[PDB]
Amino acid sequence: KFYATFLAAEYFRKFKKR
Amino acid sequence: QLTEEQIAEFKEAFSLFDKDGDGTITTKELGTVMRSLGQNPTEAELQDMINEVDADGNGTIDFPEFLTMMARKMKDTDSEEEIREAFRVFDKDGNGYISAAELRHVMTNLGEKLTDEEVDEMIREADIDGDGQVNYEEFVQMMT
Ligand SMILES: [Ca+2]
Ligand SMILES: [Ca+2]
Ligand SMILES: [Ca+2]
Ligand SMILES: [Ca+2]
Repeated sequence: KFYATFLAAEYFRKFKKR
Repeated sequence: QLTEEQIAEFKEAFSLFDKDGDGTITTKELGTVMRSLGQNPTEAELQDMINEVDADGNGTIDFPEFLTMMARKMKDTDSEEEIREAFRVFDKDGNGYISAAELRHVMTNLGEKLTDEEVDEMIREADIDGDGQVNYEEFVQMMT
């Protein structure tokens, strides 16, 4: 689940964006 | 190819598992994070997960090994298995819908404390049909 955890953080970053 | 920033994000991820910052992820540390993600892997399961990444077979994952694996999966933009895995991490009760509480739980684990409004906004951002939850179809679009 290493990459899945990275993706979860990706969901967040994109959110913090625009 | 990997950029300076990409490696930064991957180091963030690596640190989430390498709690003691000794440069290696052990099955013990992986178990701690997996249990924080709603899983309950057996030691055999954890060993298999470490093995897939532990290229030199010394029983643990170092940063170079972690980076190699993360860079490879990122290059497979055509793969959906990683997205399916992420969805399952969020969807703890397995009902096919990510609820506000389920999303908050994962974010809290990542060290991101969100207010109820921020959580609802995160849901809303992916919640195309507006039912208050994120299904798989909605999750994919959000991720892709
Ligand atoms: Ca460690
Ligand atoms: Ca190793
Ligand atoms: Ca659910
Ligand atoms: Ca929905």
